Amino acid sequence: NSWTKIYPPLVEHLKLQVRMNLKTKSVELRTNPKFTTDPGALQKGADFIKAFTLGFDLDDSIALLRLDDLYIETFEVKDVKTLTGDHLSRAIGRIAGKDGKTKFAIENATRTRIVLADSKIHILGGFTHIRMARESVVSLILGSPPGKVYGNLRTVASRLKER
Amino acid sequence: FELSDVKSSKSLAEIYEDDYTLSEELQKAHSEISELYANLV
Amino acid sequence: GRMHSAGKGISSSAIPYSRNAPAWFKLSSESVIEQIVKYARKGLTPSQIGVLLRDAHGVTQARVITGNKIMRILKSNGLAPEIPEDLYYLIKKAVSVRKHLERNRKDKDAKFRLILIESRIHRLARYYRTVAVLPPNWKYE
Amino acid sequence: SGLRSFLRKKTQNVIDERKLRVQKQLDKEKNIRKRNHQDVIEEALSRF
Amino acid sequence: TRSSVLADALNAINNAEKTGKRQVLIRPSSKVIIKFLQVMQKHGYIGEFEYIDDHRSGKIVVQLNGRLNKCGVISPRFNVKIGDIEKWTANLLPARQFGYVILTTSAGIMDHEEARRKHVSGKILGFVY
RNA sequence: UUAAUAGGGACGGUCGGGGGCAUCAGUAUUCAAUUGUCAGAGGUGAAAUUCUUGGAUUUAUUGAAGACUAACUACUGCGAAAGCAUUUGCCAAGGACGUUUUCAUUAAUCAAGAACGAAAGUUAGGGGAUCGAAGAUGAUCAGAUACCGUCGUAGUCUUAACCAUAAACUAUGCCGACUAGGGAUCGGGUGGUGUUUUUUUAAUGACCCACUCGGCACCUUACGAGAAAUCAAAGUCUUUGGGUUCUGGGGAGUAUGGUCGCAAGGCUGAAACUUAAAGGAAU
Repeated sequence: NSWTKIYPPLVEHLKLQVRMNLKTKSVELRTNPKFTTDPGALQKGADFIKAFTLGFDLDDSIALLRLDDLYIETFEVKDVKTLTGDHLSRAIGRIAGKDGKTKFAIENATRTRIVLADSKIHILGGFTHIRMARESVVSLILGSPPGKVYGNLRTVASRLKER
Repeated sequence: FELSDVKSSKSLAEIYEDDYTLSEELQKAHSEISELYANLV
Repeated sequence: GRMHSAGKGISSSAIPYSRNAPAWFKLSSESVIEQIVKYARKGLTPSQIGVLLRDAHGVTQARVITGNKIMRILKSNGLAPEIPEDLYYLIKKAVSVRKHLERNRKDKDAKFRLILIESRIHRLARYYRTVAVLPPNWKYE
Repeated sequence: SGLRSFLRKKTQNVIDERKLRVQKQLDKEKNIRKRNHQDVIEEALSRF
Repeated sequence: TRSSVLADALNAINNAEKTGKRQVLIRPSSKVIIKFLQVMQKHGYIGEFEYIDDHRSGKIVVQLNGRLNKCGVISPRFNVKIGDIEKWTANLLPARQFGYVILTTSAGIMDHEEARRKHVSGKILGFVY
């Protein structure tokens, strides 16, 4: 349903040859020698599709194409702490918070996007910014109460604006 | 300061766009307050 | 209703209401009795005997067809068991697990089922001693 | 509430996918009835 | 485990008249039960009731009209002399002439009025009111 | 005399991440051999101990050791509980289902006693890859990243005995009956049905619908109960009897000619001494 807004930027601005393979269920991308001009366009398109594949919103994914210094940071809760059963589920809930609020508080403060795909976390933004987000989420996994993290999020945000 | 706890309407390109391009809202608030006083005066 | 287990399963035989022989059954009672003799002489137990007759000879129940239960038919003509059939099979299951426990001494669970089964033997052995079916001096192993 | 609501939200979801899917199994069976209602070698190999 | 088939029967009757079923099923059946039911029917508390036999203890299906306020079994079945009966009618019934108290005597199971009339006594089974 | 919608035993095909003994696989970690190259590698918020031109790290071909079974993994399964996830075989055990096979009351509750009993811990052997109480050592700058880094003892594994404790939870004695609906799932069985299947080797499946038991549970409600949270039991028509074991008989403040304690001050030095240096305050 979103594809009507996916291929135009790839084909027009990046001058790339687009397709998706119904047989292999893959998005198919190529560089056109006679039209493509930017050598880095092809990897840029591939990175953008991955962001949508990981679960990020399309408009957020466009940022990968618009800007050149955006990276996606990925890790697992198991990497942080050994949580299983209800403890694991509660940790996921703590990250999201009521109505997904806590995720948005990190999101707005640290100036990134976070996709909470079950126990898999993906963070999109600038290299410093994603690290700033990554510190908040790891704290929540370990047992930090959210409203306490909300306080620290205000502090870092105050520093972001003044810089 | 209060940090928004809901999803941001603006996309990262948009806020990045905003950064590329003391407070106008603060001067707006002065304008009505002056307007209210002029009417009240 | 299981003791030594939490199961409440109710699967079981449902005796028909009518206590007369089936109309389609057209075999002499004496011929049935002789067949009972042959299987027991061969070494089959009364429970097994009833299965074969019901399966292959149309004998719904020994009692309904002949008017007498199988064992009394066996006891009438000189065939009787050493120990009651339920008690009998209980012992080998105790023997087999004990033989097992000899080779496998780490089988803590088998040690338990040995406790459960012997207690079942003790209760059942006590009952038959009361009824005098089993001699008073009898003890389990 | 809390964890219990999250488990509750998911079960009603699973019930929803089941409803959509049973309705569709009816839909083909409604499609099949309409269809039923309305080279030599290729014949030689038709069984395969 | 089962201790009083009669107790189970009366409990089932009470629950059925509780929730408004017009008919109620009882199992196992017994002579004490069935005679208690005949007494109830003679006092009229219960309508038609109907004995299943299955070559085993048996069952009963009982027609309810909703006029059973309460039926209970007093356990264990205390011995009761002729003089004591009034005391029992005082304890178990809402008022003196209100309801009945069921006694097994040498002449069988009957209500306390009939036992008084026949000058018989025995041990107690329960109450109905 | 029945063969209890009491119970026992049996037999038929199943079913289980139930148990033990062997057996097979699997990457991953560490270590070792060889192999190509060259300046860093590691680590944290910022760093330093540490390794490294005898070649570190990384690349690739292998081998050895000890643990452990990812993803599949589920409000799903088994076990009384604690707990139990690779293949194959042996060993015995078992729930449920089917049965027109068998005992005939053999049953419920309950002392002492007994079996086991997560993790940790003790004694004596083996093993010791990883992680790791303790101990040693680098750094001790900066508060979201504020306790990290390296070495690492006991332990983490196993054999034979001790220790018997967990939020070992329904934060909730047991046995029996009855008192609402609904559709999802697991195992068994019954009927129907047309798709996947398939053919005289044999052997037997999968899906759909309905029915029936037994299991983990779940949604909506209690003509009942509770003050309520809530409860298909924590329910049994006003106040009470189905059977049975164990246990039990104010909150929040104020005031104080009392009791008991704690406590004020005047620069320090500095007092029997109007006494130095050096500090404190002020500037």
